[PDB]
Amino acid sequence: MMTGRQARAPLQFLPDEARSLPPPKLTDPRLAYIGFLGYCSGLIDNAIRRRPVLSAGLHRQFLYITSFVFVGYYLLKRQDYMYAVRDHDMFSYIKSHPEDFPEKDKKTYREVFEEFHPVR
Amino acid sequence: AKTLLHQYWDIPEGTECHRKTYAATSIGGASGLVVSAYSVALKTPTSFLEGVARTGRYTFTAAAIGAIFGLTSCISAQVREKPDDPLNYLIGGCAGGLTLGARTRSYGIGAAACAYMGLTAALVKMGQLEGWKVFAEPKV
Amino acid sequence: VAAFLKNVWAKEPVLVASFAIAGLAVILPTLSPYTKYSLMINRATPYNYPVPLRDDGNMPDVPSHPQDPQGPSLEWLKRL
Amino acid sequence: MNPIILIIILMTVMLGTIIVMISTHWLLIWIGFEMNMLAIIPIMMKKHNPRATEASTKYFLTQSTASMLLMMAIIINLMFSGQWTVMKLFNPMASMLMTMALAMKLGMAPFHFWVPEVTQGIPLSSGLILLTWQKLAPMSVLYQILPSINLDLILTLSILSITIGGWGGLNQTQLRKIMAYSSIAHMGWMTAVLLYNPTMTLLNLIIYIIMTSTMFTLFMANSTTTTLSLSHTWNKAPIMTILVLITLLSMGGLPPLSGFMPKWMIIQEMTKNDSIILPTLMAITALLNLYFYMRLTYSTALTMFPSTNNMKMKWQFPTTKRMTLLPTMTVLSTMLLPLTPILSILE
Amino acid sequence: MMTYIVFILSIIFVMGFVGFSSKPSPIYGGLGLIVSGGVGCGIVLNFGGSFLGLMVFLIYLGGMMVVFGYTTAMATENKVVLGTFITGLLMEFLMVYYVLKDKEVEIVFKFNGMGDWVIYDTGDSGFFSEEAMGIAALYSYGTWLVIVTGWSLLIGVVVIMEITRGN
Amino acid sequence: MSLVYMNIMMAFTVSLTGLLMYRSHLMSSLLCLEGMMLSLFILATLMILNSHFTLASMMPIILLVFAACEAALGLSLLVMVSNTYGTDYVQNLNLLQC
Amino acid sequence: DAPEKNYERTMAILQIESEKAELRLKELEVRRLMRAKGDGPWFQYPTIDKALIDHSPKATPDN
Amino acid sequence: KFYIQEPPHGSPNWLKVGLTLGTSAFLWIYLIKQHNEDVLEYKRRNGLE
Amino acid sequence: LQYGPLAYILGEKTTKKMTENSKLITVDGNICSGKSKLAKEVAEKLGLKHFPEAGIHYADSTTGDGKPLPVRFSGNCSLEKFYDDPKSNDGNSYRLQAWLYASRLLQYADALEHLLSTGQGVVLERSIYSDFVFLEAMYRQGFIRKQCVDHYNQVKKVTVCEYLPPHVVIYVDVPVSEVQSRIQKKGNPHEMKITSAYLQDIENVYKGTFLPEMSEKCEVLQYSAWEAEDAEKVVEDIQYLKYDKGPWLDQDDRKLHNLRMLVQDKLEVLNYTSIPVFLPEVTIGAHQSDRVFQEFTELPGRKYRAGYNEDVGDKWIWLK
Ligand SMILES: CCCCCCCCCCCCCCCCCC(=O)OC[C@H](COP(=O)(O)OCCN)OC(=O)CCCCCCCCCCCCCCCCC
Ligand SMILES: CCCCCCCCCCCCCCCCCC(=O)OC[C@H](COP(=O)(O)OCCN)OC(=O)CCCCCCCCCCCCCCCCC
Ligand SMILES: Nc1ncnc2c1ncn2[C@@H]1O[C@H](COP(=O)(O)O)[C@@H](O)[C@H]1O
Repeated sequence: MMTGRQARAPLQFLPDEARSLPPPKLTDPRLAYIGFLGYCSGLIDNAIRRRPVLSAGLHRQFLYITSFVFVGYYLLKRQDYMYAVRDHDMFSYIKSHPEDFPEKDKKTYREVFEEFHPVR
Repeated sequence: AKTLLHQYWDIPEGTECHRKTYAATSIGGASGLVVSAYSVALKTPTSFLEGVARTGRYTFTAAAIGAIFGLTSCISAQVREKPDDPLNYLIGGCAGGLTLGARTRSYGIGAAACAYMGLTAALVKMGQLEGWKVFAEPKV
Repeated sequence: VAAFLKNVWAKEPVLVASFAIAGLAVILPTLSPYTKYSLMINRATPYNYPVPLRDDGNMPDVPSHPQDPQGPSLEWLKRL
Repeated sequence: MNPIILIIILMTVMLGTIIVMISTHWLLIWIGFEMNMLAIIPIMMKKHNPRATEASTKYFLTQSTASMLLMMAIIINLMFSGQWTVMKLFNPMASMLMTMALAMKLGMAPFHFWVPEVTQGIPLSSGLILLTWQKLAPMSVLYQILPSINLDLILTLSILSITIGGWGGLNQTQLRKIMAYSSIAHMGWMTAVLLYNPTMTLLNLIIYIIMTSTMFTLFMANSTTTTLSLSHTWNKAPIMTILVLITLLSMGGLPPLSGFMPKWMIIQEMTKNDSIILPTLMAITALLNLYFYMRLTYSTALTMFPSTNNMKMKWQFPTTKRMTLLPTMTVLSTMLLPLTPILSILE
Repeated sequence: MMTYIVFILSIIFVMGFVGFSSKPSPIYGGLGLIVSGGVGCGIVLNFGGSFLGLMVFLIYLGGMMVVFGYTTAMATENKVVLGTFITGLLMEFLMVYYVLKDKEVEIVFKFNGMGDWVIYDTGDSGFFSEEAMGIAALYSYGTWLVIVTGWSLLIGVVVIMEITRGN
Repeated sequence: MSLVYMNIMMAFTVSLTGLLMYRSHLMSSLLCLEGMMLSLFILATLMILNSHFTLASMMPIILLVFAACEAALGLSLLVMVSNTYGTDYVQNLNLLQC
Repeated sequence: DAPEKNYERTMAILQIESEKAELRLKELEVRRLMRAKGDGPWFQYPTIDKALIDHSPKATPDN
Repeated sequence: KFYIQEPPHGSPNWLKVGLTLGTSAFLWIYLIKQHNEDVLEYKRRNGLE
Repeated sequence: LQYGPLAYILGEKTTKKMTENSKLITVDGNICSGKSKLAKEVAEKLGLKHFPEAGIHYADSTTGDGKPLPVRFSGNCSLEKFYDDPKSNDGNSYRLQAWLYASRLLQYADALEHLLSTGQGVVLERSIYSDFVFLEAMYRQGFIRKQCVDHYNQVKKVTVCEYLPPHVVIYVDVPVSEVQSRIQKKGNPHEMKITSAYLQDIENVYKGTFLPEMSEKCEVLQYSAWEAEDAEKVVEDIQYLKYDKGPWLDQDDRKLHNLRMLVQDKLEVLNYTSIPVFLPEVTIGAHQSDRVFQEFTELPGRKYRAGYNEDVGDKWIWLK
């Protein structure tokens, strides 16, 4: 859909306009969930190699957590960028096509007739 | 075979019974020829005579299903005077299911094909009425 | 580096000649002073018609006639 | 095989697919497919038995036929457009031939008949390559030519792949044929959403590649190619039964798992385009896939089949197999649904 | 008749394809594909492709079909074939009869029935063959094409030595 | 369009139906596959020469080379099949039904 | 919670969710119009770059 | 001792533990540096200082 | 691991260490052939590593603390109960034979791993190539069923095909009467219950099936009971062999690399010993399987991977 939008400047994971956007906080709950997924990967890595699950290889568990948080931070940056691009294109298209988006006359319910259906 | 479906659906229900029966018979015959083609493709018959016997059997089975479907649907639309009514195709699909049971020489397949083909033909009539799309064009 | 070369020249002179001729094929065009003249002779060969320019008024380097002094010359190719 | 030769051949498989993904000229697309097939033939004949030679011969014949149909589609495009740009095609006959050729390369039904045979004939690692990496190049070509893809053709291929891949896996006890019919059904789901939103095509492709790589990595880690040898896993490695349980429940698309993520988004994109009957029947047909996944979970994790006495020897030895990325893939194939809006990174 | 010479060679080309595609024996199939390669070279030569036609002779017939007939001679040593052959021959000559009596036909695409001399260019190329110059530009402009083709041929050598070893 | 393209396309479809209807030999299938390639060569060549599209003149050569390399691979597969059963019959290649 | 707090928190929830719903409806209508007309930033399928055209004088004049 | 054969993981691979902790610390300091540079660029582009 | 594709790429070839003395020698004979010292004598003259004959607890000797495990965890079978009740109802006979085949498969993998990693030859006693001569000798005595022989042949068919045969096969001719004399002089009260027909079947499958089929793929040396007492004549015969048979001649670095990759992965070696063929002599049902597995995990040094057990004194686990 938006593939011609990111085709004049291809293969940019985060373009330069993405820096206009606020980055995800480090206490982002999505980023905390990705760190939790890294911790679960570290536990499964101890489990399949028959290491003691919570205790063995704390350096390896911490590199799992760190690597998932590291990749996931940039994935969340790109996610928020693409939804911001989606809304920017939507609003610029509505602003440039007023004949397709008229302001509908809102009626109050004193004029609005709705059919009544009795439950009896 | 898209024009076969068009010359089926162009005629209103309960108006011209013979041509609706012939159009549904031709749709059934085309479906039977497709089934026969893949049947002698993936499963080699023991002879040419066995192959043309399987082809004629499947083609006449599906053509008889289509014939009795279109006949029963148009007659039920005539005698009830309700052309835009899916109960007519429910009766027609059950008649086609009884035909498929009569060709396979079994009552249980007949009742099962009655129920499922009648509900399927009823759904096809409802989709023609409300404009339901199966291969919908991309719009957004 | 010297006993190995004499050993392979005694055993396999065909392969020594092959690698020597291939090495001279690779390195010597970068060391030749005449490699530039190959490019110059190829670009000096007129396969196409030299489509003339509209004289706008200010082109002092473009001649008005082939026998004019300005323009690309091939005295280097006649002399070499 | 020499390990250096294995590395060069795997890099050539990757190079052929990458050339398909980066090229703007149709001849280089065709060259990428030729390079990929030529390099992947030794990966299938890695173990040198008649089943691998039969699988490689069947694979060669189907992919070579698809390659010739692809080149004819390219040549008809050159007739009616005078150019070679990898974009929409300028003839419906060339569009049909290229869609058929790409469906043959994907093994979508009714060109599906090589995928269980070739997957069964080859080792688990090469079938991992066949079911995951070899889908990437034809899906990228389908991505770029979708303004010219006939809707009725691609949806016929999609529903026919979903139904045939659903019914095909019900009869199987071999794990490689189960993964092959599962592949056929998932490619049907990918092509069904392609003309509506190809971002969901990429999402279904990525989640499928993660889950299929997880299942092949579990099968390689336990040395199991049958249902009944996979049923011994509880008496040898009980964590692996939990992992195959959660991954097979995810491949069935059961929420709250990650394999619920593609089909839901696919339905979310097919009803916006007013197609209601088609994702309904697609989702109900995927219950066949879930049924034979549940068969495998019953035999492996949810019950304990009888073992043998010699299993007691294998209790004394740890798994020295490199189970590469298996905890990461197991986590991504199961726990990714709370991060469903990450899909916008594929736009 | 001589204004239709590319058309006549193309008829002989289709007749040769119906010859080997009906598959009498792989040696007669090899012979039919050889005769087809020769007449298709003649078609290419009559559109002015001298080098491409000589590549059909040197590489396709003299290189590849030699290896096909060689492997066939090392491996090898009807009614369906004859009926299939007369079927394809009658289909082809019905195509000929229709497109000659109508000067237009439509099987899948629309086809003119005039002699295919009509589509040619009416100028000259000077002191070069344009086809020779475009093939020569493989070394100047076709660098990436040279790289991917030569890498595929080296990999092809390696792949044949892998799968034919059995170890 | 021009009249020779009809016959080159018909040659492709004839060799396509030959390659899609096997009789017994794998070699006859490989011959139909290379007939398909030959017709693609001729059709590409006639287009490119008619259009005076100069840089695409190197295209059919590439189409030849790759496909003959493909053919080489096919012959090798046939030989390994023929090193198992004594013949190159396609009906011997049915172990993968179960 | 106080009834005031739950009441005004409900109003904040309703405003957020009604704004999200209106934006989803506008997003559907925008996607429909841009796929139909092709004049927006979305559904921009590639054409040939005109910077690939050679504009030099060729060997023959009539081109 | 206990084991009849010395296990591969009887002693910790100190090179691999050092590479693990160094790579993880590098990724954390690079992540915090990236995040601080991104909030500074956001505040500069939107004028919040 | 220690050896892999990377070490093969970075220079470790096994033909650098494959010297002339790198010979896999299997010594064979009947139940009291006296081969057990002969093998050791060969291994102390040629400088080879001697492996004793793999019993029920060979895998116990290679894993853990090296001490034998209780019989419910390793074997689930008894040699002495085979000597007492050969036709027993519980299926001890084929369960013992299948466990011994898996033990000899593990031992042959250990022997090939030592030979391909060090270049030192190995002297074995009754390898996997000669294990079947007990199987048939049981089946000819009615001790096991035909289905047990079918299971054995399936496991052997998909396991022994992956290995190379020995270089030298030494056989010791000892007649059944001298075997029984040495059994009665041994004093084992169970082993004195062996019948004459069983020993005669062992000798018949030795001389009629094993030695003819090993005469093509390797070099069979065959000695009587008294000429096997001189180790110097046997070592003189081994040192003057002209090795010209069997698939050891066409072994380059690639094939031996693949073989060394096989024989260091012991679960891949022992993969097809537990094939899902539900034979009543070897099938363990799920409750007994679960119970014996969970009792095995509670053994010391057996709960985790070997470097990860605090109860046997493994340190630095939080950094491993
Ligand atoms: C960099 C320039 C371009 C290089 C690439 C182009 C080369 C052009 C010629 C084509 C050669 C292709 C085939 C080469 C095969 C080489 C491998 C080989 O032949 O190894 C085997 C050979 C021993 O022969 P054997 O196996 O016993 O065969 C039976 C005959 N005795 O082993 C040998 O005899 C050893 C052969 C290798 C050493 C030859 C050294 C020659 C040095 C010449 C001077 C330096 C030239 C500059 C380039 C550096 C060369 C190292
Ligand atoms: C827009 C998208 C663009 C593209 C994105 C990226 C797509 C990635 C596609 C992944 C496909 C991976 C295929 C497998 C790797 C290729 C080479 C291979 O098969 O190596 C496995 C190797 C072989 O071991 P071998 O010795 O042959 O086994 C025989 C028994 N000894 O060793 C083994 O067998 C070891 C066992 C474990 C191997 C696990 C490998 C997992 C790799 C896949 C990870 C998940 C996919 C990537 C993440 C999502 C990307 C979409
Ligand atoms: N089926 C079997 N019957 C008797 N002994 C066996 C069998 N299989 C292996 N053996 C071993 O062969 C040994 C006899 O040879 P020896 O080691 O010389 O006493 C026994 O003590 C067992 O360890």
